[PDB]
Amino acid sequence: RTSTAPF
Amino acid sequence: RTSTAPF
Amino acid sequence: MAREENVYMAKLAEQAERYEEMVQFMEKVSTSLGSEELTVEERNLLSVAYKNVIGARRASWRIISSIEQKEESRGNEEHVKCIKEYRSKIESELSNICDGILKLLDSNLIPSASNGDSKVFYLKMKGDYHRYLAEFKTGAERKEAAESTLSAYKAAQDIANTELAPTHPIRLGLALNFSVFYYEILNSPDRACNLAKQAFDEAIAELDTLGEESYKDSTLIMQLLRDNLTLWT
Amino acid sequence: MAREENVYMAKLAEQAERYEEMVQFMEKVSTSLGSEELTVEERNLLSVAYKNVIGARRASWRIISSIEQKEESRGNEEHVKCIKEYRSKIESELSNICDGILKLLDSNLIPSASNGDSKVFYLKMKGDYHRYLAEFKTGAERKEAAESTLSAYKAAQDIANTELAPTHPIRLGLALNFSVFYYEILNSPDRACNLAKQAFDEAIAELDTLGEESYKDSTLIMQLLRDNLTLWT
Repeated sequence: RTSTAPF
Repeated sequence: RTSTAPF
Repeated sequence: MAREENVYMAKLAEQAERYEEMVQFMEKVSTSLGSEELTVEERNLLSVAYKNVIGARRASWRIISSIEQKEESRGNEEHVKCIKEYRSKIESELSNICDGILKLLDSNLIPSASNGDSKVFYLKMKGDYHRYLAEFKTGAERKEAAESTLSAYKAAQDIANTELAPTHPIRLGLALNFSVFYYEILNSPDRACNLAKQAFDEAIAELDTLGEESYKDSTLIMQLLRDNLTLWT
Repeated sequence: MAREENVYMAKLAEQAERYEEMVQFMEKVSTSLGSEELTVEERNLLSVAYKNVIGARRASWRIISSIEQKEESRGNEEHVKCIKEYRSKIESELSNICDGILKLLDSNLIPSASNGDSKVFYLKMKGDYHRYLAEFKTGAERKEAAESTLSAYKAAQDIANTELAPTHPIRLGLALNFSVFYYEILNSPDRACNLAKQAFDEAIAELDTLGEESYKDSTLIMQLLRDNLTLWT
């Protein structure tokens, strides 16, 4: 899974 | 945590 | 027209975790029968649909009640006015979800059940939703919730203990929920412990005499009884 | 009247995991300003609200797309007619959620931002929601989504690289999302890798010169860059 920001 | 049935 | 399209849609709703919609789908299947009964596949989906819709509200109610207690105890009166208004919006949803599945059990799934397994399943499920009322209802409504749960669980147990083996996951599931009713709602730790142990021991007694996939089915519930037995002792 | 009651309600909505309602609460705060800007606390809540509302749909879209592929490839045409109708209902919700937060960024949060940090934050957030359009939109709408994401991320980067340190979680967060846009949507693995490495190395370079709680804040994002860098190589 790739991730992005929490905001 | 106490548990109950899945159905 | 066989709309078992409605069954397929519910299964996608489930995969998607859109449980309100899973409910609508399985409700359409239910309100579409004449003399016929939900299959096992179908009733399980309906029950899973409702357990997930009610479960999100029950989970929310628990966290809002904790925050309510933590705030009443710091004298933050203004927070408490807000938290309480929030708790009552969750209580309307709880109250409506329970009514929907109770109307459908009273009106339809219970009067029209045939086999034993079915009757126990639905009487069990009625007990389940009166129990959820009793987790948060207050006065007369709580007393009425608690009485309705005891009648339905008991009607389910008379039929279970005649017409089903001690290993039948539906019989175990009833015992597990009934044990919990006694501990959480009636505050009888003894009745709860005795009921769980009895249905466990009674299920071990007649255990290794069932097809390898039966064992899976009811070892699952039996582990749930043992988990609660541990927690309570 | 200070309704920072609306802020407290959003925080309860969050605790309760009722994210649509968290959105309404933080939207009421937003549409209530005259000349004032959302605080840091408030904009974060708004963004968390929307990330959770869109996130449930994106998660559902992904599982329904997988099931669609698995079924088209078994020639189950009847399943596929159903799955596709389901996918388009999720696409309406995706499409409406994105429009709501885009209208509020175009109409309000972007024109009225003052500091650098703010401007980057909101331009970043516009990029984010055009990106989510581009994950599922099809033709002209996808091309327009992809162009809008590139303009907003770039406008955010010009302001970030002047007016903010390489360690500022908002600058890292932009780099992380922009890197992902390049890999998932534009299909440039090189641009993505180079952008992530550059913002990581550039952040290590000037790292151990910030208060112990800053380090927490941006080590978090920097671990996200490293996680993606690993996955892609």
